Amino acid sequence: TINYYKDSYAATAGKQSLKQDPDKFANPVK
Amino acid sequence: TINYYKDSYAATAGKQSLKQDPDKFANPVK
Amino acid sequence: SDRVAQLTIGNSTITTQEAANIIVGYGEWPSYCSDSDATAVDKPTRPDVSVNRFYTLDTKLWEKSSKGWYWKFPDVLTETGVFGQNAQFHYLYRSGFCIHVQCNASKFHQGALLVAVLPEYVIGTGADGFELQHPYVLDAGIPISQLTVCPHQWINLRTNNCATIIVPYINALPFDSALNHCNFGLLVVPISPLDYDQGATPVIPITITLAPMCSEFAGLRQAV
Amino acid sequence: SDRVAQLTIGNSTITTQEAANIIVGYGEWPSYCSDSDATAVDKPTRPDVSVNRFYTLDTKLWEKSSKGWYWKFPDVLTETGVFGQNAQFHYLYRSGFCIHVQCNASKFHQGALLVAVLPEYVIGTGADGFELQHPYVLDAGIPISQLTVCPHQWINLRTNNCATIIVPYINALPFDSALNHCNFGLLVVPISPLDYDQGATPVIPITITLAPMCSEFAGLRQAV
Amino acid sequence: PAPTGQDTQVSSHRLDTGKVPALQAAEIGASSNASDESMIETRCVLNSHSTAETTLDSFFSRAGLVGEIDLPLKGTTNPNGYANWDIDITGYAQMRRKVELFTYMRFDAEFTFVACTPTGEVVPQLLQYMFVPPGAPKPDSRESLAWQTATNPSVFVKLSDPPAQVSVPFMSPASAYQWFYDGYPTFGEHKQEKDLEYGACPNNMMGTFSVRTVGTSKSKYPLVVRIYMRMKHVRAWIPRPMRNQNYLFKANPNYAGNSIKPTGTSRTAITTL
Amino acid sequence: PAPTGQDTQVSSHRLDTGKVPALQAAEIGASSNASDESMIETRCVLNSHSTAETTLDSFFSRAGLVGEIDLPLKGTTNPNGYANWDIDITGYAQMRRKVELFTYMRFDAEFTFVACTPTGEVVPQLLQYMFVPPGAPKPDSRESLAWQTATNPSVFVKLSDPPAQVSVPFMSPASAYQWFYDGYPTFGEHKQEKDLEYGACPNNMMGTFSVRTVGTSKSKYPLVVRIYMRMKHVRAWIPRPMRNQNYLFKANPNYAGNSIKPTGTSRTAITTL
Amino acid sequence: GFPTELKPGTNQFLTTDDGVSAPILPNFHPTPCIHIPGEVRNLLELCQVETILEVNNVPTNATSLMERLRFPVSAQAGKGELCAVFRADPGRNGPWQSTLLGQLCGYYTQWSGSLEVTFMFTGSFMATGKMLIAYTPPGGPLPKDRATAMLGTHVIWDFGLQSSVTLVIPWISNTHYRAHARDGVFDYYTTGLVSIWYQTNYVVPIGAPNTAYIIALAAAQKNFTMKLCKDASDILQTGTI
Ligand SMILES: CCCCCCCCCCCCC/C=C\[C@H](O)[C@H](N)CO
Ligand SMILES: CCCCCCCCCCCCC/C=C\[C@H](O)[C@H](N)CO
Repeated sequence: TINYYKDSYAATAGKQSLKQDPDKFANPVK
Repeated sequence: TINYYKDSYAATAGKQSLKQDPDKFANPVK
Repeated sequence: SDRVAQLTIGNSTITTQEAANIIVGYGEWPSYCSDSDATAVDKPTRPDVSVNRFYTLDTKLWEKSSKGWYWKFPDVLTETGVFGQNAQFHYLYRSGFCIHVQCNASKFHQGALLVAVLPEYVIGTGADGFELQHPYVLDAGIPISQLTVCPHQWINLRTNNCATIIVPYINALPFDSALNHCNFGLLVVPISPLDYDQGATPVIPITITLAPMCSEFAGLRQAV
Repeated sequence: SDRVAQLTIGNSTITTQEAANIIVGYGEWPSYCSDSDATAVDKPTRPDVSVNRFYTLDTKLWEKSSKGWYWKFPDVLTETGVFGQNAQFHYLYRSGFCIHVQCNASKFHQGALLVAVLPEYVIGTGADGFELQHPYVLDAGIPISQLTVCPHQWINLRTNNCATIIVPYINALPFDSALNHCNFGLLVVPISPLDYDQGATPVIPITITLAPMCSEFAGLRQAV
Repeated sequence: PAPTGQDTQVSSHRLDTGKVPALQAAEIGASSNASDESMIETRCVLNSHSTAETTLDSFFSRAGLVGEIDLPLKGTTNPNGYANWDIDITGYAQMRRKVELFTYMRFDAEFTFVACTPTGEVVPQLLQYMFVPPGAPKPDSRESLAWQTATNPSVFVKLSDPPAQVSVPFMSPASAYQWFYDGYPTFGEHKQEKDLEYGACPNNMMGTFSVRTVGTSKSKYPLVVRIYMRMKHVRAWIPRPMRNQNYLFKANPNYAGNSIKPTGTSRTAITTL
Repeated sequence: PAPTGQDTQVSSHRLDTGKVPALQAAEIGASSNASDESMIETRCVLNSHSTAETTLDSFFSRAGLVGEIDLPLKGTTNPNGYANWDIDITGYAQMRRKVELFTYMRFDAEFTFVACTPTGEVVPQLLQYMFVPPGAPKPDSRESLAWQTATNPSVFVKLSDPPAQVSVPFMSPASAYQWFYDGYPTFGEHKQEKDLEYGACPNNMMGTFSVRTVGTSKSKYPLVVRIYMRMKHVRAWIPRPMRNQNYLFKANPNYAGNSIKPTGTSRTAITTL
Repeated sequence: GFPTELKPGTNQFLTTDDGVSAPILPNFHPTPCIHIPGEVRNLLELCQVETILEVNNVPTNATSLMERLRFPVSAQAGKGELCAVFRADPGRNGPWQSTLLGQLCGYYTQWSGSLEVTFMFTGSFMATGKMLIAYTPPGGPLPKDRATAMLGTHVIWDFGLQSSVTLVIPWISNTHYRAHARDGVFDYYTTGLVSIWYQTNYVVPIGAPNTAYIIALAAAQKNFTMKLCKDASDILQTGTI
C-alpha cells in the first residue's frame, strides 16, 4: 500500500493474501 | 507534521496528543 | 454409523432410524457474546434449560400438486413457551437454532424435498407459515436452482426421512430485537412431485421441530 | 452510620435517609439448595437478574381509626413480572425475600407501626392485601402482644420512616409449589394511633416494596 | 494457502471391491470428493495458474456509474440551479447485480464526479459539491445560508479542470452494510402505512449530496453531473443466489409478476441439441 | 491519558447501610460521581471507541466563509475597480457561533480566495490582493501609488487559475485573541460617544485587505471574491455558554429585545409527550 | 522549485486505476467489526458448490416453469434408447446458464479446469436399473447409438442404496485456456457433448410407479481458475428504475 496522507483509508487497494477455505460452504458436514 | 518551507507556521495540522482533564471543570472542589 | 440418530437438549429427545448426517451451518457452532463484542452495560439473563428445548409448531400436508412453504425465525416462537414470554419482556435477544424436519412414507412412494435456510429473506410481490405463489423465483426474483449455496439438505423418500440443520446467530449486531427483525427463513420446496398408485395411504404429513440454543436476553421492561 | 441506606439488586435501587438498620430473619442469609437436600432429578433454572428485583405492589392509606393489613407470600407476585410467568410455567419453586416498607410524615405527626413476618399464617374465622377484623387476636386466636418473637421492626414517626426485613426460605421441603402454599405472611398493625392537629396534611400513605432473592424453578409444563 | 491451482498425480487402473469413490449420496448436502485421478487414468501435470484475479478486491475495485444529476435551464426538475440527491447505490443494474451477490459488506470508497453540458461540450463554469450528513441543514435554493459549509465537507471545482475525486471512509453505525433487511424499522403496529417501510434499514441511509453553480443569478449553460464509485478494502459475508428477473424499484426486490421468464435459453426437445 | 472510552467492570447487588452512592448534594457545585456499576447490575464491556475526532484541531480545522467582496460595473459600492475590506471574522453566523464558544484562542490560519463572475462564469482577468497592516498607506483608487507593494505582501493571480491560498501567522500583541472585551479602549470620560467603542479591542484589529484589477482603464467583467478561512494549531481557554438568539451587528452581542425566543421547542402539557 | 516534465498521460480518468485521493473526514475511526460467520475470501471458494442444472429446459410457460429441473425416466423395450443430451460448455448459453458456476463464469473471459456433474435418482425403493453416461471430446459429432458413444470416457451408474453418482469431465484441451464458446468462429473452444443411455432397463414390480425423475447437480474441481474480468452480457433493466 502507498499512502501520502495521515489517514489509512486514503491509501491504495494493495495486494491481498491468497487464502481459501472451500470447505466452509462445500463440506459443512459434522 | 510535514513542512516544505523555512517557517514552522506553514506546516500541516498534524496529530495532537490525546489527554483529558475533566476534573478541571467538573470537580473543582477543594 | 450415520443412519441412526438421537438428539437431546433440555427435557426433550428426538430419535430417528434413517438419518442423513448433520449439517452445521457455515461450520460454526452457536456460542455466547464475547466481552469484546458486547455493547450493553447491563448483565443479560440466560434462562438455559427453560428456553432451550424442542418445540413442535404445526403440521402441513404434502399433496401431488403442492408448491412449497416457508417460515420465519424467530417470529414463530414469540407466542410459545417461556421463550415467547421472555422475548416480549426483553428488548435485546440473541440465540442459535437447531431445526429438524420430519416426513416419512412407505417404500412404494416417491418424491424429493429441498430443505434450506436463507438469511434475510426479503419477500417481494406467524407460527403456521405461508405458501409460496411463484416457487420458481422464490417469490423474490432469484432462481431456486442456486439455493444450494445456502445450508441445505434433501429428503429423498427412498433414502431417508429427516433433515437436520444447525444455524448460529447471523446478524451484523451483537444483539437485536426479536419483534421487528427476522434473522432467517426456512424453506421446504418439493422438487420432484409425490407419486403413488391408488390403494396406498394418500396422506403424507410434514411436521417441523426446532430448538433454540444458547439464548440470551437483556433490557427488561413491560410486556409488549 | 446506620441512618442512611442504599439497597440495590438487579436493575432497581432503593435509597433512604432515615433508617433503622437491617434485620436478618433468624440470622441466616438466603442460599441455594445444596446437592444433599435436593430430591428432583431435573436441572433447575435460575433466571437470576430477570426475577430478582424490587417490585412495588400497591398503596394503602393510614387513617386515625385504621385496624391493620396483612399480605401473603409469594401469592402477591404470581401475576407480576417474569417472576409471575415463571411461577405458572413451573411446578417447584424456592426463593428468599427482601421486604421494604415505606411510610413518611412530618415532625408534627405521631404514631407507631408494627412490621412483622409470621410463617404459616393460618387464618381462622391477592396482591392488594386484606384488612384485619379482630387485630387483637390476629384473626387466628393468638395475642398480638407476643408477635415480637417473630422477625419484626418498628416504624416510629419521630425516629425513622422505613423498615427492612430479609427472610430466607422457610419450609419443611426443599421445593414446593407457589400456587398452593403460602410460606409466610407480612403484618402491619398500628399500635399507637396517628394524631395531628387540623391544618396539617391528612394523607399518610403506606407503600410496600419487596424483591425475591436466589430464586429457583423446576418441573416445566404448560401454564396453569 | 492457495496461490495456484492444484496439480494432478499419476494414477493407474484399480479393480477392487469395497471402496467406491464414484457412488455418492447427495441427500447429505455436501459437494463431491471424487477427483480426476480416481475415476479415469491420468498423468502428471504441474499447474501454475494464478488465482489472484478472483479475490474480492480484484473483483470489486472497478469504477461504475451510480448517479445522475440534471441542472437544466428550462424545465421542471431543478430550474433553480441547485439539486439534492440522496446517496443510494441501487439505482443502476450493472453495479447492483454485482454488489447484491452477498448480504453484508464492509468497504471504503473513491468517488469521481464528471461534469459536462448535455451535448458533451465543456464550458467554463464553477460549482460546489456539498456532503450533507443526516441531521444537517439541507439547502433549499441557490443562495441558501447553509452553503457556508462551516463544518460539512465541500469541494469547489471547474468544468475545464480534470474531474474531482475524494476518498470516503466507512460510516455505518453497524458492523457492515446490508442490502437486505427482513423487518421493520419502528416498533409500530404495521397496519398498512408501515409496509411502505418494509426493508427500510436506517443503517444504510448515509446522507445527502448537494450541488449548485456558484453565483447569485442564473447561469448560462445547462449542466449534467455523473457520479462514479469504486470499492477498496472489501470484505463480504454470506453469499446468496444471484438476481434473475428485471428490476422495478430502488431498494425493493419487486418483480413483474405477469411477465416471468426463465433464467437461460430454451430448446425444442431434450434429445436434440 | 484518554485514548479511548472507559470500560465497565462487573458488579453485583449490594445491601448495606452507611454508603450511599446515589444520594448527592448538588448545592456544592460539582458534578456527580456515581457510575453505572454502582446503581444497577452491570457486565464486563471492553470499550475501544476512539476519542480523536473531538480534539480542538479536529473540530476547528475546517474551512468556512468569512468574507464577500463585490466589484460591479454599474452601481454605488465599488465602481472604480478597487475595494477595501477590514479583517473581521464575526460577519457570518456559522463560523461565529463555533468560534464564540471560548473566550481566548491562539491559532494560525490558511486563507483561500475564490473569484468568479456574479453568474458563476470564469473569464480571463488579472487581480492583486494586498495585505495592509495597520498604519500602512491604504489605496484610494485603481492606479494608486501605494500599489507598488514595496514592503507589504501581495499576490498576483488570474481567474482561470486554481484559487490562491496563503498561510498566516499569529500577529497579536497580546497572548491570544479575545472575542469579548468588557471595557473601553481609552482613558476618556465615557460620556456617550465612547459607548460606541464599548468592547472595541485594539488587539483584534489586524489590518486591511485590498483588491483591484490590474489595469489602467475600467475592466470588462463584474467580479466577486469569496474569502475562506481555516484554523490550525488551535488552543482555547475558558469556555462560555453558547449563543441563543439571532445576531444583529458585527462585534456586538446585541439582540432583538421585542422578539425573544426559547432555546428549544415547546409542547402542550408536561404530562404528555 | 524542482523542475519536472509531463508525460502524455495526464488528466485522464481511468476506471481500473489504483490511486491515492484526499480524505474528506480527518481523524475518523470506523465502528469495530464483530465476528460474523460465513466470510468469503475468494470467488473461487463458492465456485465449487453443487447447484441444480437445467438439462430439461424445454418448457416455457408460466405454470410449468418448475418442470425444467428434472427429466423423466421409465421402462422401455431394452434396445439401448437415448435419454438426454447437452453441451458441456459452462459459458455458452444453454443448460449451464442456471447454475452459480455458469453465472459467475460470465464475468470472466477465459477459464480452465475440470468440471463435475452429479446425478441423483428420486424413484421408489423397489425400482432398479442401470444407465450409461458418456462424454464425447471435441471433434466427434453426437453419437447415433450407444455402441458409438461407449468409445469415449464414460461411467456406468447402478441404482441402489447410494442414489448418487458423479461423472467427472476431465480437462482435455489443446490450449492452456479456453474462451467462451459461441456459434460461428468461436466454436473452436467447444468442450464436447454429454449423453445418457439406457443400459438394461427400468424394472419395477406390481403396485409401484412407472415413471421416475433424475436431478443433476454441477460444480467445478479443485484446479478451476478464471481470469480477464469483464462485464456480463445481460442487463437487468429496461429503462429508469
Ligand atoms: C464530496 C462529498 C461526496 C461524498 C459522498 C459519498 C459518501 C457516502 C457514500 C456511501 C457509500 C455507499 C453506502 C451507502 C449505502 C447503501 O449503498 C445504500 N443506501 C443501499 O441501501
Ligand atoms: C494575502 C493577504 C491576505 C491575508 C490577510 C489575513 C491575515 C489576518 C487574518 C486575521 C486572523 C483572524 C483574527 C482577527 C481578528 C478577529 O478575528 C476579529 N477582528 C474579531 O474581532
